[PDB]
Amino acid sequence: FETMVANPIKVSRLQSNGVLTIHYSLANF
Amino acid sequence: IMIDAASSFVLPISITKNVDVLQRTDEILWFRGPSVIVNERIINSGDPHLSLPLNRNEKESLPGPFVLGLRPSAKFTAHRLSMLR
Amino acid sequence: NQLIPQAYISNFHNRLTNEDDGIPIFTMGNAVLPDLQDQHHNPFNILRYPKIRDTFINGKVVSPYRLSGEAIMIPITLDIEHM
Repeated sequence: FETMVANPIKVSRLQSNGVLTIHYSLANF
Repeated sequence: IMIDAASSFVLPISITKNVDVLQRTDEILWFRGPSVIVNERIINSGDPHLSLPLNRNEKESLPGPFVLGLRPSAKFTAHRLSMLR
Repeated sequence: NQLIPQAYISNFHNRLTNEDDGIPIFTMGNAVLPDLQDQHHNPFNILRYPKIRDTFINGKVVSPYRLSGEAIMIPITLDIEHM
């Protein structure tokens, strides 16, 4: 069990701040 | 002095059988240091137990930590629940 | 942004050769068009009507063509086979 290097969770600062939640603005066919 | 270290880790083995009480990601989150338990958030800033006036070896076993934490009295809470409806 | 341009679609010849629309020019809810039903101000809702994504998918872009005391009316017939 002592040979089980763990996985870092990286935050990536621009993802942490202001990410919103393109065809659904109908101007582009 | 850096800021953007990871400081949380996840082990690959899914041990999610007896773990519904811990903090899950949605696995188990494993941090790089322990937690910090804080008794009461609000300091009671007067109270000569803490203020220490300069006038006049003694011990005192106070009931709980709730003396030092600004709790409201129950008559106001009943008055406000009467004002509720 | 997010506004449709006012022109540039002239899907008329495909409805001439649709074979469902009864146009005699060529040979070779439950409504169909939302002219009585609001769509709550999303244009994307008009893509649920089956004759209207027909005019966005099969459409093209057109360029605009640019240009006596008693009338005598004469009827003119036109009958030409072509390909």
